[PDB]
Amino acid sequence: QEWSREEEERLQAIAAAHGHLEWQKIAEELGTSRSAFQCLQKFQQHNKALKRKEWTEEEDRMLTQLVQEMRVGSHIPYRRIVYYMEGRDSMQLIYRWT
DNA sequence: ATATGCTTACCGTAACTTGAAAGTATTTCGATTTCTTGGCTTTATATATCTTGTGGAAAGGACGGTGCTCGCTTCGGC
Repeated sequence: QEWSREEEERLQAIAAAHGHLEWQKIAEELGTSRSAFQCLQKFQQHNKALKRKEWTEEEDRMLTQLVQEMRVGSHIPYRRIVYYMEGRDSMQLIYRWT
């Protein structure tokens, strides 16, 4: 069975109280009868730390270097930017050249 | 001399969009299975008759260390 949007709060609370070291004990103390890998995916999907914030200037240098080094025609491989630049997903990163 | 007036660069998530990797049903090629006939094995006295294959004969060609001292021959003597 899927979640009911009521266990992620206690999950992140226990993860912050323990230090995000061992997710197995966290899942066992949470009492969901599910594997740690099955709940960690939804935890990271509901987490906000995976995203980014207002754009700086020093990262523009790296983006321009990566473009001038591995861009082809009118297509830009933003997946390479996701691989190199941490924090940027594939959805909202394309705006960096839109 | 400055705040709200409207105007627009842009960093908040979202879905219907183009096409390559990955799971799914389907008929076709080929390999497998199952039928068919028919001889294998016993017997029966019959017995035909003509050839086959043999066999003990005839008869052949085929290959089956070192003195040591009698005596044998050949010249060879005067």
